[PDB]
Amino acid sequence: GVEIETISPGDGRTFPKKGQTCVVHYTGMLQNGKKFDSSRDRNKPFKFRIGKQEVIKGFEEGAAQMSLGQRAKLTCTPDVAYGATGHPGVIPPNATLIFDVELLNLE
Ligand SMILES: CO[C@H]1C[C@@H]2CC[C@@H](C)[C@@](O)(O2)C(=O)C(=O)N2CCCC[C@H]2C(=O)O[C@H]([C@H](C)C[C@@H]2CC[C@@H](O)[C@H](OC)C2)CC(=O)[C@H](C)/C=C(\C)[C@@H](O)[C@@H](OC)C(=O)[C@H](C)C[C@H](C)/C=C/C=C/C=C/1C
Repeated sequence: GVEIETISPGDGRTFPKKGQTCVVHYTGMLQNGKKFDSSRDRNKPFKFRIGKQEVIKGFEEGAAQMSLGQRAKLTCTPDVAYGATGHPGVIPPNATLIFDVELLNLE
């Protein structure tokens, strides 16, 4: 599943609600591998709708349990990421992914 290790605490009370749009900054990295993406490196926050299955389960489940302003390291096992299939040319099969995520705003 997804494990959370807080980097910076949030307000501890404002969590993503159904339908809301999460505004996040993230950096993705293969466990014991290379970084493959960074919204911070291109200075451009990433947005996605909660509960609309727009992003892998682990990323959404991680964000869903974070409060406004919180930043955390998410460790996602393959079953809540890209599984046995992986992501063509970027994420190999059975890859555990590490995501440094910061919940910047809720829209
Ligand atoms: C160049 O950058 C890519 C993102 C890259 C691709 C490669 C991966 C390593 C990665 O580097 O992101 C990455 O770090 C990553 O794994 N991410 C992105 C951050 C959130 C977590 C994860 C993810 O779920 O990606 C996503 C993963 C790859 C695919 C999804 C996984 C969950 C599953 O339920 C979905 O349906 C099967 C598909 C990519 C996204 O976050 C983008 C935003 C979303 C989608 C494509 C789908 O939700 C789609 O559904 C039709 C939509 O509703 C969108 C809005 C429609 C419009 C036209 C498409 C825009 C495409 C934008 C693509 C972007 C910015």
